[PDB]
Amino acid sequence: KVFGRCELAAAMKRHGLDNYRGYSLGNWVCAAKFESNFNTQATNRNTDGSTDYGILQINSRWWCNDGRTPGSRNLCNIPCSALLSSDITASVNCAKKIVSDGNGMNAWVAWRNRCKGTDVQAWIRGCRL
Ligand SMILES: [Cl-]
Ligand SMILES: [Cl-]
Ligand code: NA
Repeated sequence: KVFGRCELAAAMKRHGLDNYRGYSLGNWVCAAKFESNFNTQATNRNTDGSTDYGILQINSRWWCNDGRTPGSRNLCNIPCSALLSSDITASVNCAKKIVSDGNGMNAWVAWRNRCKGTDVQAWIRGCRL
C-alpha cells in the first residue's frame, strides 16, 4: 500500500509515535518518505547481504528474520515479511524498539541525512490530526 502523507501521519499518531522518545510526528513521516516513499512493500538489499523491509526500511541483519541473512538477529521477533503489510502495526512496534536502543533515529540513514535539523513539522502541515 502506498500511503498518502496525512494518511500515514494519522496512522502513526494512532500507533503512539508522536513524540515517542522525544521525536515529533514530522520526523517519522519524513523518514518514511525518504526510506520507502510511503510504500509498505519497499525492499532494498544491502551490500552485506541483509535486506531492508517496509515503510521504515527495517534491516534483517538485526531486527527481523528473513531466512537468508546468515548470522543475523531477530530482535523484533518477527518475520521480515510482516513488515510489508498494509497494516503498519508491526513496523511501528519494531521501530519503537530500534529508536530506544541508544542511537535514536540516527539508525535511519535517510533520517540523519535528509530530515535531521530540517523543518520536519512541514511534513504534517495541513493534516487533520
Ligand atoms: Cl512534527
Ligand atoms: Cl534520542
Ligand atoms: Na535477521
